[PDB]
This record gives sequence, structure tokens and C-alpha cells, in this order.
Amino acid sequence: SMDFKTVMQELEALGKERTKKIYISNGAHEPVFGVATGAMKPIAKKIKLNQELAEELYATGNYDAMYFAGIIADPKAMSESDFDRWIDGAYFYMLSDYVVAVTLSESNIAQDVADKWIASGDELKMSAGWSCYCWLLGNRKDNAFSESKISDMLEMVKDTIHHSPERTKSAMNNFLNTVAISYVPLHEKAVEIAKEVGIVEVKRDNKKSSLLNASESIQKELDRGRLGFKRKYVRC
Ligand SMILES: [Cl-]
Repeated sequence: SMDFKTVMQELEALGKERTKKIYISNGAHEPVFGVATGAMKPIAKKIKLNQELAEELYATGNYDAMYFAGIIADPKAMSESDFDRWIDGAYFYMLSDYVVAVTLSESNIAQDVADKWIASGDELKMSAGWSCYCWLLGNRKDNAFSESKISDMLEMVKDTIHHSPERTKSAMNNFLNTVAISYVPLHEKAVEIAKEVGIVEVKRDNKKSSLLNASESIQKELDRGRLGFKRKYVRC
């Protein structure tokens, strides 16, 4: 089986300065190699699932190694304590939202852990918990969710998005868009909440704010005929 040193060498060889620049622009810090996710497919196909190696890779603090650790993890064997370790190391949103939340969405304890995270009051843990719901609404049938719980979550986003921490706002906006398209029981309420919320401004260090517009984004998906569509998050 592939060892830690060999994976780290292969990932460093795939790093490109362009991809790296972008990751650093988004909040990654050294060490980081800048590996495009599709370039990971052959290494991931060799390894399949290996929790031990995922743990060593996540501990590097190297964003690309940490991303790859999520692809090779065994989330059905990870405990709540394991996910709390991983979220403690997720130092910016690409880790919280695209690595830990996606690994969590593939576990058997996703909603329980995401709910705790949403309740935590900590920017990136809450971002991971809202993000995990977006990934679950694309990889689960509707009957995996309580309609009243999702409705109460939409109301929480309406009532509190504009005074939430910046990265939390991005993930709650993603939740509005994802409920409107991928959770048809509350399609109409999500559309109306999006209209009530309006533009959501995500302030960012080192670049301009992002002005999100969930009403627009939902309308683009409706224009494409995607009401009801559920997309499993694509990792690589
Ligand atoms: Cl806002």
C-alpha cells in the first residue's frame, strides 16, 4: 500500500503555481502545492479508502494533502471525536466546506454533527455544518430530512444571515440555493426566503467582497430545468 512519503511526493509533483496562487488568494497558506482536484483521480483510485494514511495527510497542514486525505478517508468509520479533530484543523473555508463537510456528508452521523456545528457559534464550524447540509441534500433522498427541521433552518437563515460571520453567510446562502433546487418540499418557501434575504455580502481579506444573489442563482437553475435535481458533490 502507498506510503505517506510517496503520496506527499506525488502531490508535490502535481502542484502548479497558478492553482497555488488561487488557493492562497482564497486563504490557504504554506505549505501548499496547488493541485487541481481532477489530477488526484489516479492516486485516489490506487488507494481507495485508507483512514490511517488520511490521518497522516490531514496532519500535515498542507491544504492539498488535507484535501486528498478527505477523498481517501473512511467516513463511515470516523467518529464524532474524529470529525471534531478534523474541523479544528480546518483553518479556512475550503477546508471546512469542501473537505471536512464533504467527508462528513458521507458518514452515518452527518446531521447530528452538522447540527452541533451550526449551534457552535464558531465561523468555520458553522460554515462546515451548513455546507454539510447542502451536500446531504444532493446525496440523500428527501425522506432523509424532517421537513419541519429544514423549514426552521430556512427561517434561521432569513433571520440571521446578514449578521452571521462572513464564511457562515456563504454556506447559509448555499443552503438557500440548495433547498430551493434539491429539496422540492420547500421549493416555494426557499424562493420566497431568497427574495427576503436579497443580496448577501461576504467580506473577505485581500480581495473585494463577494455579492451573493441566491434569488438569481436559483433562477438560473430553474431556467436550466433543474428543479428537483440532486448532485452528489464532485470531489476530484
Ligand atoms: Cl450580508
